[PDB]
Amino acid sequence: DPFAGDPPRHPGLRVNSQKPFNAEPPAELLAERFLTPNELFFTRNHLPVPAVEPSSYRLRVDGPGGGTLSLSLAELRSRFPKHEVTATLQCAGNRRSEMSRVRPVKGLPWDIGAISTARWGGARLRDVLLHAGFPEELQGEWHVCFEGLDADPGGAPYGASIPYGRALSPAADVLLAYEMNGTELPRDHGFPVRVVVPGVVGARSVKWLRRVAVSPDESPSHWQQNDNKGFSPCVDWDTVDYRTAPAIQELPVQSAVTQPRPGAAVPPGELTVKGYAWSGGGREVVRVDVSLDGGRTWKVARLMGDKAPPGRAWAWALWELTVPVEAGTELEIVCKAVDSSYNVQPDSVAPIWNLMGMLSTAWHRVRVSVQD
Amino acid sequence: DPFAGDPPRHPGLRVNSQKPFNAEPPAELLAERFLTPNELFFTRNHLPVPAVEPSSYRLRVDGPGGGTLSLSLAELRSRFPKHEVTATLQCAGNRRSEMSRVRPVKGLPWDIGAISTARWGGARLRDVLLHAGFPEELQGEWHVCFEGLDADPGGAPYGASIPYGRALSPAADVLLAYEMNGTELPRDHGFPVRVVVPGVVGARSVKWLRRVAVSPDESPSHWQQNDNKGFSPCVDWDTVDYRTAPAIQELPVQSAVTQPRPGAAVPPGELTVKGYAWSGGGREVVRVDVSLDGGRTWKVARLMGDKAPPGRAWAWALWELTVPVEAGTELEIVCKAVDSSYNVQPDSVAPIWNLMGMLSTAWHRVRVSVQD
Ligand SMILES: Nc1nc2c(c(=O)[nH]1)N[C@H]1C(S)=C(S)[C@@H](COP(=O)(O)O)O[C@H]1N2
Ligand SMILES: Nc1nc2c(c(=O)[nH]1)N[C@H]1C(S)=C(S)[C@@H](COP(=O)(O)O)O[C@H]1N2
Ligand SMILES: [Mo]
Ligand SMILES: [Mo]
Repeated sequence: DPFAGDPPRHPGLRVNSQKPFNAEPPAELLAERFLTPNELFFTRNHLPVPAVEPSSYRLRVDGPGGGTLSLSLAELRSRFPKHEVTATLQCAGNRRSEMSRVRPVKGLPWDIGAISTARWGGARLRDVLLHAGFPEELQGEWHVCFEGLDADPGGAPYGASIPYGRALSPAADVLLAYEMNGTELPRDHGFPVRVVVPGVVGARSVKWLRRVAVSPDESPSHWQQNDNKGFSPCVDWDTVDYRTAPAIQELPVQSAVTQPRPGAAVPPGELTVKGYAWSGGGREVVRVDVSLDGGRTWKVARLMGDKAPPGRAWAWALWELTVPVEAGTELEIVCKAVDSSYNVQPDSVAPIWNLMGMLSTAWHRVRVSVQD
Repeated sequence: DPFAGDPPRHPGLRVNSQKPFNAEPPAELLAERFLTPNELFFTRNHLPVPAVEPSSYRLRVDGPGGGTLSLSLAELRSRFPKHEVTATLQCAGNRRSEMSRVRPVKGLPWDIGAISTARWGGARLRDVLLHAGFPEELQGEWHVCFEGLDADPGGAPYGASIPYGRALSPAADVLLAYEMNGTELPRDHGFPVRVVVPGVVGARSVKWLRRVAVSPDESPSHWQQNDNKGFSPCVDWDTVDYRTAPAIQELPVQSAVTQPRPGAAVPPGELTVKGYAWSGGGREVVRVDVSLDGGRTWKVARLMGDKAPPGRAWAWALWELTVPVEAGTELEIVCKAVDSSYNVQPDSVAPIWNLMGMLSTAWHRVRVSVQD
C-alpha cells in the first residue's frame, strides 16, 4: 500500500477521501479561531505523503545559466532572513458540493471548509531567487515552476507555477515556508518545505518542495494544464478544451456561514450568525451583508481581522451578526461579501456551474428553524 | 452664466445634464470601434469647463520638503519621455438607471455608456514625481492628491487621490496625459493636462490638472470623501456614514449588450449580438457568456482586443456572438463577464442596490422580438 506511510490525522475531520487524504475541519470549528490550528487546517493531497529525512533533504534551485543551486534545510533557515506571513489557503474546489446540486460534477465534494488560515514562516522566494543570481526583472512573461517530492506511479511529480513578477515582488510575500503557526511544517502540510503563495489558489502552494525552476513557460504538469481552470456552464467533457481558460491564480471574493449549521433548530430571542469571508489578490473584505429572509433584506455584519496594508490582505475576515429571532419562524440565512475592488458574489450557482465544480462562490444559504 | 464658455459637443450624444455637461455616446456607436473617437467619448463634468491659455498654464507639483515645482506644458512635453497607454475610463455611476428601477436613487441616470476607451499619451506620473525628488518608495500609506482647475462657487476645486504605490509603479501606467487618440486633449476631456489612472474608476482621472501633491492622507475633497463609495442595500440617507466604505479605486468586472437595443424587432435567421466587457485593476476579461433565454442557457462569445501583459489589461474587450433566431419568438439577451481573477457578475440588481446608484454590474438584459 503506497499510503501506509501517511501520517495520522485528527479524528474530528470531515474526510472526503482517505487515499489520497483529503479532509476539511468541521464547520463549527472552522471559524472558531482566526488562525486555524495545524491539526484542523484542511488537507488536500493528490498523492501519498513523502517521508522526508530532514538532514539529507536538498532543495534544488536552477540558476539563470542552467546551473543548479542545492540548498539544505539548515541553509534555508540560516542564509535567508525569516519572514512571517499570515495567509489563507483556499482550494479551487471549496464548496464544490453545492454545485453538484445543480448537476453532478467531477471532483472531491468539499463543503465550506476547503479553506484555512495560518501564520507561515520561511525564506522569501524573492531572496532565494536573487541568491541564485536572478535579476529583479526578466523581460517578457516568465514563470517560476515548482515540483513536489510526491509523484504518481509513473514518476510525474506534483507541479505548479506562478508568474515570475509575483515570485520576485517584495509585497507579494511568497514564502518558502518551513514553519506553520509557530511550529515546523506538519507532514500533511508539506514538511520540511512548502511554497506559500498568498492571495492565490491553494494549488500553487506546492508542498514537499524539491525543485524551483525559472521558465519562459507555465508549469507543464497536468495539474497546471488540465485542472483548476474555470469553464462556461455550457461546457461538458465532450467539448472541454483546456487551452481556452487560464490556470486559476488569484481567486474571486468568497464567504460562507459557519454558524448555525443547515437544519438546526435555534432558540428564540437572539441568534449570533458567524462565518468567514475572503478574497484573492490581497484584496481586503470591506463588507459582509447578511440576510435571514433568503436574500430579500440585508444587514451589515461585524468584521474581525488583521488590518493589513492595501493590496496585502492575505488573511480572511471572520464576521458575526447578532439578530432578533422569533419562535416558530423559518429563516434562510444568506451571506455575501464585497472586496476592496468592490467585487461581489453572484446570487446563484447555476450560471457559474462548470463540469469540474470549480469556483463555487454564489451566496451561501443556510436554512434553520426557530423553536418555540 | 458660469457655463457660457463651455465647448460645443457632438449632436448625437445622449445628454443627461447640460449644466454641468454630462453625456454618453449612443449605445449603437459605443462599441463600434475599439478606440472611442474623441467626439463620442463619454463626458462627465461636475463644473464649468476651464478656459486654459496654453502658454501661461503651469502644473504645480509639491516637492518632498514642501517646496514647489512649476511645470509648463512645453516642459511636460519635452522633459519626460512620452508614454502611450490604451485605457478604458468607466464612471462609478455607469448603468445607474438600472438601479433606479428597483428604487429611486440619487445621481445622473446613466445608461450603459458611461464608459469609453482611448489611447492616451503623456508623461508618466512616476517620472514627474521622481523628477520632483520623491523616492521610489515612501514608508507607510501615502497618497498622491490631484486638484483640477474647475472650482465650485465657493472656490473648492475638483479633487481626488490615488495611493502613492500606484503613482510610482512603472507597471501601473499612470499618466499625466496631454494627448488623446493622437490629438491634443479636448477641453471636455481635460485640456491641456489630465491624470489618467488605468484600471481605476473615472473619478480619479482628474481633468484640467493644476496641482499634484504627495500626502499621508487621501484627498480631503468632498468628491473623494462623500461620493463614489459603495454601501449596503439597507443603507439610506438617514443612516449613511461615509467613513464606513472605502473610496472606489479599482472597479469590479462589468459588461453590457450594445447590439441589439431593448425593444427592437430583429429579422429571423441570424442575429449578431455585440457588446463590451471590462474589469478594473488591469484584470483581463477571460470569457463572456451570452444567453438568449433570460440566463437559463449560455454560449461563449468571441472576444476582440489587445492582448496586454498580465495585470495590465487596461482596455475593454469587445465581444460578439452570432446565433440562429426563429421568427415569432421572444428573446431576453443577457451577457456576463469573467476576469483573470475569475471574478464574475451577480444575477440581479436588487442585492447590490445602494442609495447613490453606484457599482451597477448585475447582468445586462435586453429583451427583443424576432419578427415574422
Ligand atoms: N506537492 C503537493 N503540493 C500541493 C498539493 C499536492 O497534492 N502535492 N495539493 C495542492 C492543492 S490543490 C491545495 S488546495 C493545497 C492544500 O494545502 P494544505 O493541504 O496544506 O491545505 O496544496 C497544494 N500543494
Ligand atoms: N477636474 C475634474 N476632473 C474630473 C471630473 C471633474 O468633474 N473635474 N470628473 C471625474 C469623473 S467622476 C469621471 S467619471 C471622469 C470622466 O472623464 P471624461 O469626461 O474624460 O470621460 O473624469 C473625472 N475627472
Ligand atoms: Mo486545491
Ligand atoms: Mo465618475
